[PDB]
Amino acid sequence: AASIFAAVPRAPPVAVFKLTADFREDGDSRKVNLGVGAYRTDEGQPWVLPVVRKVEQLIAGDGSLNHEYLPILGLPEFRANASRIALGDDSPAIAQKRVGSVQGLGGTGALRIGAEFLRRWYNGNNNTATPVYVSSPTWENHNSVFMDAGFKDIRTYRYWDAAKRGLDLQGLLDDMEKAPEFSIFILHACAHNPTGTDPTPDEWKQIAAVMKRRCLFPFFDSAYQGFASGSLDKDAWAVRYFVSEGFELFCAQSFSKNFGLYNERVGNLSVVGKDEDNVQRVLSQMEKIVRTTWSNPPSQGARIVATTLTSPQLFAEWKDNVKTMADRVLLMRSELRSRLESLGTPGTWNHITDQIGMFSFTGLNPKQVEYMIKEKHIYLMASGRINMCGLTTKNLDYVAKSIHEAVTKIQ
Amino acid sequence: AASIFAAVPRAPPVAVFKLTADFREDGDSRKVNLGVGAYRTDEGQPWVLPVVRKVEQLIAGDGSLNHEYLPILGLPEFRANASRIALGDDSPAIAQKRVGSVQGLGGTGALRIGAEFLRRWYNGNNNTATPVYVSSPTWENHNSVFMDAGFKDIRTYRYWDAAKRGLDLQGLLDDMEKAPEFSIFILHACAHNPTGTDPTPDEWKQIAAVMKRRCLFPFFDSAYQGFASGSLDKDAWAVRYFVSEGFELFCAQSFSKNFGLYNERVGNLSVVGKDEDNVQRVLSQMEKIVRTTWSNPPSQGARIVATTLTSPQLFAEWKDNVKTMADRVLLMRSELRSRLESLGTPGTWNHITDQIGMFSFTGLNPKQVEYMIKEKHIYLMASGRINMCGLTTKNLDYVAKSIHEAVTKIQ
Ligand SMILES: *Cc1c(COP(=O)(O)O)cnc(C)c1O
Ligand SMILES: *Cc1c(COP(=O)(O)O)cnc(C)c1O
Repeated sequence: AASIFAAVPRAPPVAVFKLTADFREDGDSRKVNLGVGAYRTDEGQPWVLPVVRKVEQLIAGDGSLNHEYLPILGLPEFRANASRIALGDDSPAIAQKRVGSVQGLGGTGALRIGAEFLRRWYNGNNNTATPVYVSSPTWENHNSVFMDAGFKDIRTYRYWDAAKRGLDLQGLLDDMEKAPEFSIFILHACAHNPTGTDPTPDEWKQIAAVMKRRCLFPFFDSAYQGFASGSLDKDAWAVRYFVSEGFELFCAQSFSKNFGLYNERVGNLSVVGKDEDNVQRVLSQMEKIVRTTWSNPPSQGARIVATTLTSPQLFAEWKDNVKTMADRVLLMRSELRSRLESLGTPGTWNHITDQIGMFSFTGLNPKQVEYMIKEKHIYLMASGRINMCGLTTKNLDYVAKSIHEAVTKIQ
Repeated sequence: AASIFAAVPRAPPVAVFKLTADFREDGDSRKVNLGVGAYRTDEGQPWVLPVVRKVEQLIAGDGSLNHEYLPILGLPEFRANASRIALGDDSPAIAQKRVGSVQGLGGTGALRIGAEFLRRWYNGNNNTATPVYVSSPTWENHNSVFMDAGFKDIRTYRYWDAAKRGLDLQGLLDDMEKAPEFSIFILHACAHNPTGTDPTPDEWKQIAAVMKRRCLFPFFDSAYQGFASGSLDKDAWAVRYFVSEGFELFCAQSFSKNFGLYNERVGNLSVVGKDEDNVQRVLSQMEKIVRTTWSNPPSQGARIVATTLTSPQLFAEWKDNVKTMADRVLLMRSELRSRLESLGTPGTWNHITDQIGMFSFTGLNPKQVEYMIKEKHIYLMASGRINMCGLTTKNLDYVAKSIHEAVTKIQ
């Protein structure tokens, strides 16, 4: 008769990916992709890390590997090593056998499993009322992941100060001071998406004081370790500080960007609990959650990461590759800002060099963004967020001039 | 003090996987792993298919490949081809452009995405009361996946007849007759897990007639296409019959077993709708579901499959590899019937031979199973379910004997 799907509404496509598709089909020779948060070389091309290519060849020559199911929680070598990189080899948590790790389908999969676990066993039993706090603004998928896992009350914490083009520390702390005890806070470890604005170590200490006092739960999202500053240790400062202060916490780690393994979906969920027994019990429940979601994780991506992290020579080469990407972005920040300034572009552009990681929050309004896209063929998010990795020595002038036109002629 | 996880109970581990862990840990030299549904050669080792081996080399040498994110719904070439394999090249549904595909994390991931979709948009909006029927017995994860998706009413339809050692057609039909309109039925496409007993085509026509009249929803679970008989076309008959009968349905395909790609998590969810518009709207919603689960799927496994399916030469080789596996199972069944029979062991064993796929529902009760596990050192499911691929020309009698004992001694 009528289709059983007759009343199913058409949902719009996920914005960031649609932006990419639009860009790919555009035939204008001046096109620039500043949308999705992916790394690009100075030639504007994707970059498979040299260390990755190397491990890929190793893997392919190893006739000893098979394709049998991995354990539900994931590849052991991968899990242990991933958590070690996030927390540091000398972590008190590792020494005390207080850390558990669950392999996830990229950083998103790790966040999802963590959300699912909390909804069922944290702050009660099947308590969907625990508030979940996200930054204002934050990566779109945070809200969605938490709502799909079952949470009903998602709130925001002050973060970006548009007027000042910086961190609204006072409002952030105020929102935390008034958050009900046990509330869940989604925190970006470093390289905030989409602002690029991070708290300084001194500000992080203020944040942790409130959270400890009010028993707020720190759920870190770490998708850019290394990418931010070129240093794995500096980039993990916040996470390690919380661990050292004695918090129990979760850390969703992605290897999509730091390893350039986007399409292999490699992530890890680190669980830091009070003791060994508690983490083991958490893990046992997470195994049940994974079982009904993806059953067990894929191996290719995890094996590349595990091989790299366990070999001293490969590990050193990976660190170099990561620093190459971070340095490139630094260069682009400096270069764009300079151009904008010399062009006499209205406003202040120091946020361009103050910001960290892949993104910069430009301040462009929606009509100004439309202009960039429709007229200049420069693809960026509606929020005015730009991916600095899309910038090259060859397209810098064009982009800086386009921004100048947008601020001046669209106003 | 007092961890936030203090009261989180220790969950029992996933049975099948636990069984493999124990096995590996066991020291007895008579060790037989008759648990997990994974193929093994006559030498009792995992088998990476030759075609997979070839494609893996092909991939590794292709320098044009990159690791940029795949579209949310999956690798286009994989999507198209996978559905083609399930429905047939000449499928009118494919010709009418009324088939949609979503790449999933193994067959489990495909089932999960389908379940999440149904719960939100089928038979009303967010109608968690729609009954979901699973066979008696079935693959344990069926219940778990649907419950996790939000469904509260999971029922069973009669299936196995312990007395006749076959399909209880009358009970099954009766269960369908009494099922409320619009109920969801989880159907095994072929090689029923765990009984190995499938309806014949005429029995399938009878099942379909009742489903059609009562508007029952067919949710096919296709994890063994090519294993029930060694022929991909034979094994897909029932799904294709339903399509030809005009049904709207879902088919969750797994490539874990037929490609031996267990650890690369390659699956596909095929959606068959009344027309293109309907399938397009369904897919738009599936995109949002995938976004919050794994974001986008991994590439390795899907690339292997797509490459295989798109090359006539590789495709023919794959078909040969699949037949090798099927034939080897037929041999073991043939044989078993022999040792048991010829060796004066009581009962009717034409079920071992009438049973199709990896599993045989033996008959061993819990204690015989325990007998078999603790003294003998033959690991198998608690149900009496044996994995034929565990048998070999050199472990044979030691296993038949064992069963002879359990049916003699310990019963
Ligand atoms: C990229 C990103 C993720 C998701 O990473 P995947 O590995 O692609 O799932 C999560 N959080 C933030 C802040 C990200 O930038
Ligand atoms: C193996 C299997 C699945 C799921 O397979 P994966 O690809 O491992 O997720 C689903 N259903 C049945 C009946 C199976 O045997």
